[PDB]
Amino acid sequence: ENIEVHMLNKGAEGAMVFEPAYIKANPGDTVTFIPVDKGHNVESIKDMIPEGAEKFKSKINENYVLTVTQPGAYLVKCTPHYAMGMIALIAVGDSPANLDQIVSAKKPKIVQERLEKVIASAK
Ligand SMILES: [Zn+2]
Repeated sequence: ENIEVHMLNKGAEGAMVFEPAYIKANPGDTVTFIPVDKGHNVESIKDMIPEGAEKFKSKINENYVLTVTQPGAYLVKCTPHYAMGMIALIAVGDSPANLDQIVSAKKPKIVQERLEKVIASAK
């Protein structure tokens, strides 16, 4: 099953956002990132995707279809806007085993606030 995510200059959480910023998925699902506004892409954050998952980085302004297979948590960023908090969390399966690690990892303050928000909303 496919989940669509919009890449935006501005949205509900402020500037430089993925909508949704939390994607709940199962193995074999696709997540389709749509460049509604220009200037955006999607890239896996290093040491913030599951064991066995392949890193990725899409082309700026490209419609990108990510297939997620490995269970666990994936923190993805918009490469230019990571420092402005432009991130999404993908959770594949229940109780993603690497979520607490990702939460504890070094990352921009604004990214952290946004990440904690979607985790709390998902509970
Ligand atoms: Zn961006």
